[PDB]
Amino acid sequence: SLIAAHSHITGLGLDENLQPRPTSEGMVGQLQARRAAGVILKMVQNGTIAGRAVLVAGPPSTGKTALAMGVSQSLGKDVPFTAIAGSEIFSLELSKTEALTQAFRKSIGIKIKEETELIEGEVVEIQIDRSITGGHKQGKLTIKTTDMETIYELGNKMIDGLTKEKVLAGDVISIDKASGKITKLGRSFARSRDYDAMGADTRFVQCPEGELQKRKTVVHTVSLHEIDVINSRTQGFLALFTGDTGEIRSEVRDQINTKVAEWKEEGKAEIVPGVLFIDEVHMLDIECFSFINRALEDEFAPIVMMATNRGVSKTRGTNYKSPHGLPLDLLDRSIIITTKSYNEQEIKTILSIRAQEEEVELSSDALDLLTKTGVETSLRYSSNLISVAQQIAMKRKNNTVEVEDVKRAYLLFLDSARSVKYVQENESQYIDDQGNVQISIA
Amino acid sequence: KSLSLIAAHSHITGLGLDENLQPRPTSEGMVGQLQARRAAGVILKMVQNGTIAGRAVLVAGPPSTGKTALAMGVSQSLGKDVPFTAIAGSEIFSLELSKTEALTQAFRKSIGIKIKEETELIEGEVVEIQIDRSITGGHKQGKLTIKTTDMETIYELGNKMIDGLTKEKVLAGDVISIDKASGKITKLGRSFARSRFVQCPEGELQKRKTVVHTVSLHEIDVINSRTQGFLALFTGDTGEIRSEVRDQINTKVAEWKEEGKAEIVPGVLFIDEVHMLDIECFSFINRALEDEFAPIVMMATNRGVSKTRGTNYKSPHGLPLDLLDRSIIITTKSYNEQEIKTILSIRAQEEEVELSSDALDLLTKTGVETSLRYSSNLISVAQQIAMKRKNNTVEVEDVKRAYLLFLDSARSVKYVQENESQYIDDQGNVQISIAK
Amino acid sequence: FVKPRRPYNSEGMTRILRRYEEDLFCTF
Amino acid sequence: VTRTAAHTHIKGLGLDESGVAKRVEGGFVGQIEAREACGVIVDLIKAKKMSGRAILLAGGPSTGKTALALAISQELGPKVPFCPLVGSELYSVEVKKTETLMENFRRAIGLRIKETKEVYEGEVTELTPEDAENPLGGYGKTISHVIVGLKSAKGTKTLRLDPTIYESIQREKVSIGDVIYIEANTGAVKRVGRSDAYATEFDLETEEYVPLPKGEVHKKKEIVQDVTLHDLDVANARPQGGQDVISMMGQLLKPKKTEITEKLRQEVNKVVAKYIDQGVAELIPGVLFIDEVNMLDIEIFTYLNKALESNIAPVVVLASNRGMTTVRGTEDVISPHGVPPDLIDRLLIVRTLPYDKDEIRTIIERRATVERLQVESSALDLLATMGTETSLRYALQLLAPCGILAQTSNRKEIVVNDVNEAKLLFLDAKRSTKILETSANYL
Amino acid sequence: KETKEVYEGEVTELTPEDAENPLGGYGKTISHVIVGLKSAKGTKTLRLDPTIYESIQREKVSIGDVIYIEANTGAVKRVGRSDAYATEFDLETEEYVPLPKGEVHKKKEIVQDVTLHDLDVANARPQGGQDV
Amino acid sequence: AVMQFRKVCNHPDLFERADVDSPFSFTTFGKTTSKFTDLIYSSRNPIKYSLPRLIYEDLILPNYNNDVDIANKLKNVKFNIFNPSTNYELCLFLSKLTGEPSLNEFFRVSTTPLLKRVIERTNGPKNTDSLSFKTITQELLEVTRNAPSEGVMASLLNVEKHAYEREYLNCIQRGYHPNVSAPPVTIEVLGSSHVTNSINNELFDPLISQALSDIPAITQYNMHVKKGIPVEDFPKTGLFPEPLNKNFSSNISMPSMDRFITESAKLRKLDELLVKLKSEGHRVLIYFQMTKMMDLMEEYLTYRQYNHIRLDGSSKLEDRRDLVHDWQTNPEIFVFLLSTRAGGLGINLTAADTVIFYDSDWNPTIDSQAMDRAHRLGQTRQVTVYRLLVRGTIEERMRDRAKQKEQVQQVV
Ligand SMILES: Nc1ncnc2c1ncn2[C@@H]1O[C@H](COP(=O)(O)OP(=O)(O)O)[C@@H](O)[C@H]1O
Ligand SMILES: Nc1ncnc2c1ncn2[C@@H]1O[C@H](COP(=O)(O)OP(=O)(O)O)[C@@H](O)[C@H]1O
Ligand SMILES: Nc1ncnc2c1ncn2[C@@H]1O[C@H](COP(=O)(O)OP(=O)(O)O)[C@@H](O)[C@H]1O
Repeated sequence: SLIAAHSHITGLGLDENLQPRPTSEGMVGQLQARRAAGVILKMVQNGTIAGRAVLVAGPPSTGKTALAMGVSQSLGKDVPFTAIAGSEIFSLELSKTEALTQAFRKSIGIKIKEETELIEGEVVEIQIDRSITGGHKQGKLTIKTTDMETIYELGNKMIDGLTKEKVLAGDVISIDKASGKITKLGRSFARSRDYDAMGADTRFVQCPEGELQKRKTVVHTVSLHEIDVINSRTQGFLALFTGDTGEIRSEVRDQINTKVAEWKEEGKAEIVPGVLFIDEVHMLDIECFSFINRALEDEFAPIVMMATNRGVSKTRGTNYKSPHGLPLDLLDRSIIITTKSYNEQEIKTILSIRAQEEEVELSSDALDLLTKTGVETSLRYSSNLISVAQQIAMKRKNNTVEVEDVKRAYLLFLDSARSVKYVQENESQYIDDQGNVQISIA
Repeated sequence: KSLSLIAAHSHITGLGLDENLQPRPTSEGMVGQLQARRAAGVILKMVQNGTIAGRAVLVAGPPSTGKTALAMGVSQSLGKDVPFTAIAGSEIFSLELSKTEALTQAFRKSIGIKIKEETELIEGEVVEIQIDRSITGGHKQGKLTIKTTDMETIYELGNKMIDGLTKEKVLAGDVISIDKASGKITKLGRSFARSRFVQCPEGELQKRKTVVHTVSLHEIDVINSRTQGFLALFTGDTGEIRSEVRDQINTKVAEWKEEGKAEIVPGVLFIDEVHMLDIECFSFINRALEDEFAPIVMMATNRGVSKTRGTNYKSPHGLPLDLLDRSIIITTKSYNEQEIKTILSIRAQEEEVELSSDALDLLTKTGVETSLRYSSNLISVAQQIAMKRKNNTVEVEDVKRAYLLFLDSARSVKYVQENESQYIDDQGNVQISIAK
Repeated sequence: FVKPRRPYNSEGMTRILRRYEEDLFCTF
Repeated sequence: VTRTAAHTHIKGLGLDESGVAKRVEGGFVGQIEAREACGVIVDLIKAKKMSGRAILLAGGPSTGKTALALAISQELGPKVPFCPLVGSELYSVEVKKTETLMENFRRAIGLRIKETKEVYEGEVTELTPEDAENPLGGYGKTISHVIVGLKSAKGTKTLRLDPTIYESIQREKVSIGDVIYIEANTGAVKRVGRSDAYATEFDLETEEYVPLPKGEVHKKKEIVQDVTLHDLDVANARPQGGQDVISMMGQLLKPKKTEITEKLRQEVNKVVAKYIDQGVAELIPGVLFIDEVNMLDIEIFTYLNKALESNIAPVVVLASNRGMTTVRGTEDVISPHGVPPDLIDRLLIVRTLPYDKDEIRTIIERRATVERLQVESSALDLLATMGTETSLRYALQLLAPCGILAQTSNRKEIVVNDVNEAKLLFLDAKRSTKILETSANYL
Repeated sequence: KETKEVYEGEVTELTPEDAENPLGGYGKTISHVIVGLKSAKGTKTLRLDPTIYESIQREKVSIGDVIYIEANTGAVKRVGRSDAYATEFDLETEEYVPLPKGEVHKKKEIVQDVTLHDLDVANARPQGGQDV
Repeated sequence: AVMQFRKVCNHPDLFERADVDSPFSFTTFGKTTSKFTDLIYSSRNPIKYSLPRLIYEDLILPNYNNDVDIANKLKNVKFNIFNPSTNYELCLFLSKLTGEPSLNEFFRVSTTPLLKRVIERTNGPKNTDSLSFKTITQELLEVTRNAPSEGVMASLLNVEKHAYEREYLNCIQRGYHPNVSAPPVTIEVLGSSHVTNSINNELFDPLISQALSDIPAITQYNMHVKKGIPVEDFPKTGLFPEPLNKNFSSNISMPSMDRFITESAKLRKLDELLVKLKSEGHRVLIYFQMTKMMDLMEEYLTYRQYNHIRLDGSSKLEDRRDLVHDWQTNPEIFVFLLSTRAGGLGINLTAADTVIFYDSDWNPTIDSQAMDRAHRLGQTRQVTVYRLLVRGTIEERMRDRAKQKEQVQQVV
């Protein structure tokens, strides 16, 4: 909705032969990583095999989550992409294996084909019969076109949809039979003796012609987790939004696996596999990794992409150090993509793309200074300096970020190394690990 | 009644003891451990006398040497209508109950209240059912002709009994039991008539029989607790029953005992693998054995000078010295070759496995050289090798095939130590590549 | 042939009519 | 065409009638002794006479332990209940791990029940309630009875209903002209749909139009059901199915895992034993498979030691890939396979051996056959040497990128250049580790 | 921002008018509902929908109560009796709201400031329903 | 053995029929071992908790020798801190706090069950001079009640409704039912009638069971008009939550006829050609060999609502004049169900060109006369003979045996 960190990336920037262009679709360089991600994208879109673990390993500020966002943008619509962090598994109402199972099954979509009927016409007569307490509702609806005229029978939900967005016998409505949705298209008869209660400024449409009832075939995609939550209890649809689905039993999951296989056999539904992206995968316990090692071997498993920036660090939950913070059982069944650091030219055009995304006009010397300070410091600091220098430039009433705006943004806002040097030069003023501080200046 | 075919301790039908509390060498599926079986018979007589409460009994020894077998023998020789709670050490670590509350529930599940009451039952075979109805059905007439093998009678039924007969539909020839007070009518089945099947009742129709109930103190604790009903005995969400309910139940039971309305039946709480409890649970056991309504607690452990859970020091049997002060310790010993051979013969004849003499000697040799439970598990897995080549009796080479197919502890440890690079060590280092 | 309509039973139930010119509310 | 995920090339153990494993049968390559031991275990399970027989699959990573357990499950068939599990799945935040282990123990014991159902079904012709004399007396329902007229094919009936049956009638919104299905066992009413004898095209609800049910209105039908003991335990613990107040409120509350008591399990066992004694039930013991058994702590291990001696316990299959690792939850004990020696004493360890170069090559060839990828002999030999150099799984999981790279060049076969480019694009654990050591910023 | 057409004021009359041809088997087949709302410096009678009478009799609107009518939803909502009818009973419960200011019918441009978390909370729990 | 392969070739449910998919009823109920019929709710759990009379009559019930009623009154009324007779200051303080116009409401709330308090609660008015005001989102929620569509604040609070209507969720099928359904465990106290009345009052509480159901409309009319009971004096009803679909309302699953079609490949191909044949505006004949195939195809055409009549040798000789005459006269007849030797001999079927062969591969002489019933003079369009069966099945042997007989009878 707003301008985010990866908002300049729309796709991977690959041709028909899966060869990465040097600068296309907002992704610059990283040709081995981008070609590998295109291979992952084509393998997901093929959808033949399942449960392949992909690891995107590299240093910080390199383009790992940028690569994942490019994969998700090249995935297109109606394919489930689940992007979670490492810390979201640890829940007080779900176990770690249950949270991982829900994250797995959120990435497998079921594309269900439905046969519906569309009824659009001008309302002639509405008869609504209700009980005295208003509980049992039934009635008849007389709706016509310029050619046909039919009297239908209403139920409780139909009458509930009728009394909402209320139709006053002369409004042209459209009824989706399978979805139960009423859209009042407008008013046609334009009655002279209107009640002076409502704001009768309805749009004037004509009475539709031809067939009153037209059959249609619609297609919608529902993930496996939504079917699990819906079939879990009698109020599962509200638990789909409140997240109050506490440890769904395995019987529901295997019965829904059998039902989805039966729907695939019947031709009613087809399975659309997607991508589960676990950002910062080193922040997972060994219990999570041991569950993932067996969850990848199931048939209903998505293509898991994991990203981590750690070197040989300690695996969580244990007392030993492992490469990328992952045990060798997970690393055996994972396919590792290595991302590499940037040179001056790639950093310069990355900053240029971030500047043109933020609608910030940089001069060439300001871009050179930003490239130099993104070489000396990290890339993300020089990227974050762009909007600050833009606001400084608009403070002095010119729509062009000059050199001195970048100098003022460098002076006002610190990087990591300058703050580290200022802390280490003034260690008495800060609270240390032992809790000792010198508040007094004399 | 409550059938399950073969278990690990299914051959044990109780302690094998004579009238003078002396153990036979082979009786009731129990061989060996004569001093341990005699001490367990003494503890069984302590339970059977029922005049002494809150005694801690510790069964300690090497693993796989007659510890849980002794408790199963005690429970089998105890007889029914006496409670025997058999819990584990790790069973008390609840998420909706505290450790002391779970221990209190396990303690009070082992003290029974014996109540005898008389009831009136009408059981017989229905001859003919005749209900006359009206248009509105408000007032109805009824005629129930019912019989036993000795009697025939006809009853006029009220409106409530006509409603209770149309509900749970009774036809001619059905055998039913009627309680006149509660109105419950149970269909026992149909009589023996070709034109499921239960024999027709004999003797009187209006019978006065005595039913005998044994209700544990935990059930009265749950029922008397006003927060949750009796369904918490099955759902298990009792949820920290307050101590005032416990005191009221204790005073009411002491009231019923003095007036002769009820009897106290103490039982055994068997805490298998008692070394898994923490020091808080141990001190609650220390102060829970000095109560009137406390069962005789049997604890089993195989740890020897181990670290006590929740502490930082080492204690004998994994238990602190104040708990060992309150306990009398039964020590179990290791087995020789003849006791192992007799145990293997009993386990083979329990699982309907026919053994040759040479196969039994080989099983005894690999039992005294590896483990008893390894040789016990080899019998059932070598019988399938015996029937896989269409042979009834298990020969020696079937046991040898099962020995080479299935590894014990020592061979697996040696194979792990010879190939330590192929497995994951403590540091998480493994080698998967077969080259280099 | 032609199937008949389902039997419509509205006994002791409040009636609401919406016609082209005017509405009703037949209460009790 | 289909979906294959690290498995489904294995259809069974691949044994003859003598229990001797062949070399390449059932999608299995090698592991003759392990497959024969698993076949003996399968025969032991099919004997249906044992309880608590526990085995352990020991071996390194990527050697075929989970493959052997899945082959056992495929050889036993779908009628035998199989409960695959992971050692970290026992740690729940709703109930203790003891209760989760006992629930998975009861989930692996199933039974075939021949259940008879008393059924009233037909088309609703009349629906006339009878009002009471005093509806506002405080106690007693508003109506006294409800007359229901049911018509089926070749027969008709009228029923005077209890009000509690009418609650389940009304809750599924039964009107005149609806085909219904009253189950007399539980009082449950299923509204089948609108009857097709009247008009069809005049509805606005996408209802189902159902013809008249054949036979009499009142029926007795025998239905064969397949339930487990854990299903009966959670049915009795959370009672839904009746028409009483507690059954209706049981369906609306949030379902939570509770500690099922020993008394309820003993009562369920008594009723199931009675059902077996009448002959309408047959007990089918099954397999509980706990993969990654090293991740259980000492509490679940001790309760497993207790629960293996139960008389109703299923056959347990365990798997681990640790040599001499300290048991979780403890500090000092070094034990083989992460399993304490008291549990090891009750186990039957089955060793799984690693593979040679030729076994790896034919595993790659069979997995390329199952994945429907064509490989030439030089690329297959390169993939075999590559698999022996790094790992079996890294050569297994590089087949699909090789097929993708072959498809992008408009070719069907996989050549040496495709394997070289997949090697260059994607890295294994060892090469990525070598990248990790030779870096300044932490990678 | 929102635009609301609002009728409000003290009820002066409440006459549910019958139809010219009432249908048999019922009683008081209402053709329209005529209400009379008085406010400060102005009064106006209204010709409402017949279905608003069930909301009036469900919300217990009497003669002399101050009600709140919004246009497109119906949805009568009394706020209380007027202050001119406060001295006819010695003891009573309901508060006596003053006679509302301005015209009876007005368009007020309201501005609502809500955070996104307020929308997530209001959409997570459902609307006020009729289930246990 | 051959006919078993023939009857698994056409439809797999000729051996066993698919029945109801319902939970196992863990229930000892009233079953019959055989002008109206009385059915009463007689469902009981097989698990019985037998309790002695002494506990129920000495700890739950009040008698002269215990103090159940005395201590209950002493705890709930005499020492209640919401009692206005002894704690009027706290009642006035809470009445100022909550704005409740009755100072006895705090005593009434604290002494009622939570479900009962949920049910009996009515939206009473509160005074303005109170500290319990309205926070902003409660206001919005209570504003967006019967607000129509195309409003900003109504659609901002109807996210779940838009997701329900957008995802087509009311026509989805239920995929899970519980394995076992059981009533609550029956507690019995033998020889006591008070416990039966208390158990029946707890299990079948009239206020609670009335609130989870609704009064019938004619009964509501009777008490409102013919008895004069006002609407606010009615018992509260209809508080059961509305299910997702009509499929989710019950746990009993009927045999789906889509699953009936999709398990037979021949019926699947027949349906997928019959849809476009009906869209073409045509008339078709299908020939069979077994009467069970005729019956299953009749049950299929009842779902398809195709105008069809059946001709067979089991039918009498009279009405064979009438279905042929109606077939030749009216054109709305669509499907003609024939047997092989019932309709293949001399029957005037000049209004047919599309004949379909379901499993008729018996003999070439008898098969070749079957479209000869339709392949006659007076035909006005192209005649297409459809023949369908499954590959790699016994019909392969039957069909090339028929082809061998064809070559023999054409050479000779
Ligand atoms: N090739 C690229 N194309 C576009 N943006 C990039 C690229 N590489 C890095 N970036 C920018 O640098 C940052 C990369 O950091 P991040 O996305 O966290 O991945 P990683 O953690 O692998 O470094 C992102 O904010 C992204 O905007
Ligand atoms: N005296 C005995 N008679 C028969 N079987 C025995 C005896 N002692 C031990 N066993 C067998 O040894 C196995 C181990 O039981 P036990 O040693 O009592 O428990 P634990 O192994 O927990 O100490 C049991 O399966 C039992 O069958
Ligand atoms: N003997 C074999 N024959 C064929 N495929 C095998 C064999 N052993 C292992 N595999 C394959 O190698 C992979 C090993 O994974 P898995 O068995 O799950 O791990 P582990 O070996 O640690 O149990 C499986 O996907 C399996 O398909």
